[PDB]
Amino acid sequence: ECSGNLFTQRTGTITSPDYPNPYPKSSECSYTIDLEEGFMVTLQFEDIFDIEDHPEVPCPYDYIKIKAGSKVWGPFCGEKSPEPISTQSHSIQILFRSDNSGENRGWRLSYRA
Ligand SMILES: [Ca+2]
Repeated sequence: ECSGNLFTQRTGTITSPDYPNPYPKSSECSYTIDLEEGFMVTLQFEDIFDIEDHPEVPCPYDYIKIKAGSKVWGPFCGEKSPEPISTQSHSIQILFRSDNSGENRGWRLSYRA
């Protein structure tokens, strides 16, 4: 269970469950950053980024996705750390899902506004 996290503080670090040890199978995590309008969240991935991938199909197993307003970043998977995100928004949703197999260390991000 890792759904429904709500953060109203302007700074923080968020990680996949158990990071940097492997995240659970069948994860459905969600984290919402809810700040006053006018604040603009910037997000950066840190340290090891390792989400299961596939050689031909883009992120079919596990992935992180970020939404703010109408804008969507990702899904992201694999070993490459996504580029930093300037969301231009005060209300961000970070979603992570995993399937029922594999072994990958997950992700770490920090945010500021
Ligand atoms: Ca997996």
